[PDB]
Amino acid sequence: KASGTLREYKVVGRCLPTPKCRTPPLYRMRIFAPNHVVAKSRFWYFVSQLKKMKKSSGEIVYCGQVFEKSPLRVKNFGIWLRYDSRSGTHNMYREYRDLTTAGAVTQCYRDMGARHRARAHSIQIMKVEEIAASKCRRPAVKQFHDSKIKFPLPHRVLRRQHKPRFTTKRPNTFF
Amino acid sequence: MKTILSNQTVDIPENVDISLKGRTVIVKGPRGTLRRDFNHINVELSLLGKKKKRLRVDKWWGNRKELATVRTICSHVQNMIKGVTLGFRYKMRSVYAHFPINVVIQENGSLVEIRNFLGEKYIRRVRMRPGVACSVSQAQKDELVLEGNDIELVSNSAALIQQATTVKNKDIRKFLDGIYVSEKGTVQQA
Amino acid sequence: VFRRFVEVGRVAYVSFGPHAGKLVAIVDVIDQNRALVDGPCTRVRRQAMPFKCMQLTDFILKFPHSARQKYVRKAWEKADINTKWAATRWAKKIEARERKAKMTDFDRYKVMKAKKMRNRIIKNEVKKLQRAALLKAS
Amino acid sequence: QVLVLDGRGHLLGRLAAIVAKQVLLGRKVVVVRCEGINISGNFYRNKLKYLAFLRKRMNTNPSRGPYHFRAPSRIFWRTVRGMLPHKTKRGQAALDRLKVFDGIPPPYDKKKRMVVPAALKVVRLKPTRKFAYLGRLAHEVGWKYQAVTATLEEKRKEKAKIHYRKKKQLMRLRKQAEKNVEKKIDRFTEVLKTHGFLV
RNA sequence: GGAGCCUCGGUUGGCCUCGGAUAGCCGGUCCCCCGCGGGGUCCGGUGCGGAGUGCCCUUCGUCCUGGGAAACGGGGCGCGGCCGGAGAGGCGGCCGCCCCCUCGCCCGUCACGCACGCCGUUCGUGGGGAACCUGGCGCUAAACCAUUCGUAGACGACCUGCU
RNA sequence: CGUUCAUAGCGACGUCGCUUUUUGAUCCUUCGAUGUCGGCUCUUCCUAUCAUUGUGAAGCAGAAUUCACCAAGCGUUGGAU
RNA sequence: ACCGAACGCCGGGUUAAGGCGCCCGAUGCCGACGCUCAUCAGACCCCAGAAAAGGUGUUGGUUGAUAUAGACAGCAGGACGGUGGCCAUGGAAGUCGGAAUCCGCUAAGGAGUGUGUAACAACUCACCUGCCGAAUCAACUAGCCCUGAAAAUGGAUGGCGCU
RNA sequence: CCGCGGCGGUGCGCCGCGACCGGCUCCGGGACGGCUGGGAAGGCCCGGCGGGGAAGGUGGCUCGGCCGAGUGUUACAGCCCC
Ligand SMILES: [Mg+2]
Ligand SMILES: [Mg+2]
Ligand SMILES: [Mg+2]
Ligand SMILES: [Mg+2]
Repeated sequence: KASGTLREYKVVGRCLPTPKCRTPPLYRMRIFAPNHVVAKSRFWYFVSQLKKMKKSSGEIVYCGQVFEKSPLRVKNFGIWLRYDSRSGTHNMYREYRDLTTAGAVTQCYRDMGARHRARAHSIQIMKVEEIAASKCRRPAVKQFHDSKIKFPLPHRVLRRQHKPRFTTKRPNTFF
Repeated sequence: MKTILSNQTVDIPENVDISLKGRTVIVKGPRGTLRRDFNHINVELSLLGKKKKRLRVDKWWGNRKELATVRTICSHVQNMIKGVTLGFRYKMRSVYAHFPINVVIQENGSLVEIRNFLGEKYIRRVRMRPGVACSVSQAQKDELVLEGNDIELVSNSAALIQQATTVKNKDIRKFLDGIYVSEKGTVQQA
Repeated sequence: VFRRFVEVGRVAYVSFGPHAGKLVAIVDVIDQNRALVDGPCTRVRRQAMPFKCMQLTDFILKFPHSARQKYVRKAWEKADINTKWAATRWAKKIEARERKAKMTDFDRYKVMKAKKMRNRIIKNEVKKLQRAALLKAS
Repeated sequence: QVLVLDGRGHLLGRLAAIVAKQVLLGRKVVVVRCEGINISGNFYRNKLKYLAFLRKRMNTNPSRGPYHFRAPSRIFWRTVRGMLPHKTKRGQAALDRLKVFDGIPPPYDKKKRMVVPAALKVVRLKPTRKFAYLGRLAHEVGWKYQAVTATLEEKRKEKAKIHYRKKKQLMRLRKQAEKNVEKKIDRFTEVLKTHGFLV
């Protein structure tokens, strides 16, 4: 895999039926992926690690997007992981604070890139769970649990640095 | 990570007056003024209260090393206040096994000659950091007193005369000679 | 020595982005560098918007930290923010900067003529004031 | 037609970049008060980095060698010339448009002198980072004329104070004169605020 | 003042505070200190900067006459005095006297090859350099060679002497 | 081991390195020829520091001394075979 | 000799691989999220350079703990008796070593962490209080940074430079 | 010779235009299908039914002029949220 911004996909699939299994059991997976074509690949990869079930043995029954039913809320996601190291694999549990499960998943991947130089193919998302204000462990997130939350905007470095490339005025960063 | 706000108070007492021009605390009171510029520390020195009763030092969005100044500024401001109110008096005894360490201030508390250390012909003339003044003690025998308002300037000037008296090429476990700083104090307690 | 603060219910002018030139009252801060924002009256949807873009005003209307659009709308219309904004120097000097930009090449000429004259009537008056200040000094 | 940039508070190689490209487009550029220019990263760091550059020299005949200028003007001009094609004619032609100065002398002391914000320390460094002043760096590396440049520049700033003061006085007269006059200029000034000035 | 090769770029100006950035800018001081200014406090204003380079200045057809608003401003490479400027000054400013004009803003009122749809127009410009015709006031050589010297010298170079 | 005490100074059993002032491997370059060893003279460079500067260490009391740092500024000699 | 792509002579368009401070065509995006400061920073297949082992530098994880039954650090108080306990005498009454390794008083102290003794003594190191007053500590792990890291003409992320 | 009538090919040199076709490269408009017969939202509100942050509340303390601001506790709804 790679990225861009992920979505959620509900893939479901079954080992396709034989004489010896006339109505095989469907399976479902929260895939997070930049598009349905890869979602489905990703689905298989996971299924096969779990069940004896390869793409050629099976079919994907229903792959489709899953939209955030609470977009305009802001939520704290816990999110459990299983990345790889330059050494051996680890598990983690990180927390993000976002408007959409996708958003938080993407916002995870990026972080893992930064904090651990973990590429996507290295990473497995095992669950993403919206959470209460409480239950949140990470004080990164918990500093945004406040009702009278206030902060200034301090050394507010200018952009538009080349609009006026040259000029009279030295700028001003206090706002 | 970044921390949305840390901050701290300093109770300035009624004896003192403090101002602040921007980020440059100025402290005056009994013994005189003591300024200190904190351009280099990136904080919001809110002086607040009627009767101007406390200084308060914000720090928004600090990462670990940024936050750690917050206190240190505050601490430097107490010590400013302290010197204005009380003063600093760094006592330093002379310690020698044989050659007594003959000290003699000169200009006022500025110069400090230090003859017959280890029997050395060389006399260690030691100026002070200006604002400080050494003197010799009465009552206690082998003993200086470095009075001054600015802690930094005092302590530095102490060290100077601590360091002047070192031994070269010998075993300092054995050769325990010199002036060393016995006690850090004030000019008047209250 | 700060004055404008990212609060719940602080009004923000949006410097740039899609909704530039529009006001918007922060509902709620999601993140270190991203706020969940609203502009009920101003024609801006409940949406996340980063701080990067939203330079922020002296106004702060008062509703609860996670409002439901109706209620921040009510807050807005009560305080008459949209009037108050428009009588601010800021929003006036936006309009000013809009109106110079709109200027037709005919208007441009008109203006040019006007200022040509309007500067002359000052420059003489300045001359006089200088001449009179020299007489006082003598 | 001429760019005069106050070198002060820029980042050495940042401003150089802009200047280079300008100079190659045929803009006659003058930088000025270079010794104000400040290089990112802490001092000791950069002094060491200049001291490498002084270590460089042709063994057999140093006299031929990389010509380590010590003057902070030259030092800037060297780093522009590193961002030009200076062996060619067009690169040398460009470099003859750049004019640099140790402090700021008579033709440009009385000129509105620009700033490039993209080169500006207060914009490009984080405020928790160290940086050399070039002035210092030159100084310790062999530049003579620091004090002389400084002490001429005090005399420049004193003279400028006076100019500014007198400007302020004329501005105050204008403001007063408009208030004296307003009623006889009303039906101009009005039109300048219907077409977007004055407000 | 007249022609006449050549070299080219250009095709309104901006005549200046210092600087700060977890801050600034301007006022006015009722009040206090210093040398009309400087410093201070206090208060009043601005501050996504309008006392803004997102800016400011300047106008871009010519003339006529015959009203208004604005009005003593402009000129004659007009002419004499007093200044400031040394970082590579190279530029201003302010004061006397002579003559001439009615310029900016609105309008009336006509006319100016209107060259008949069509390109390098429009300026800095009396530009930089070279050769040629006019007036006024000034000027009146050193260098090299040869000769000499020996503080010098392979040769040149150098150091000296000669109504 | 070091009276004692693993680490002042050492360091087995093991292990990881750097270096090209050793020698090997190798055979790319040169056999229409790159003068084949030393010494002499002269310059310069390196540091992996013997000495000298300034320093930390000791089983440094002084004296002598090892161990380590900054350090290549300046030295590093005359002779018998 | 890699990666892209394989050639008649050209106009327009588009691409690959690689790029886009400037050298140098293109980021002069108000590009997004982190991490990171190096007195030897780093900076892109083949490739032209480093390891084991360390680091309260910082940033993440993992697992345990602690704890208003009153902590954690910081200072203050005690650290005993059965007991020269057994083996070892060369002396080990806790203390060159080794098998042991329990009870009493307990608030609580190990048949004892060290320091020191020929051997003791003496000193030192739990459990609890007072001031104190809410959170605090350990072991792992992995990202960037650092230590580990020495060569000879002056020198090479291609250069300038870049935080 | 004047007709530059009709046709055919041409222009001395420099240029400009126009409409048509080929190819590109962009721009501005509108109309539709599908989906969890899209998700959220908006707007009118009514009836209930609980749960939580934390409130026109109260309370200890602090800071300003009974009122305003800042912390703290139990927590109904006379701020909202679910
Ligand atoms: Mg032993
Ligand atoms: Mg040869
Ligand atoms: Mg070394
Ligand atoms: Mg010794």
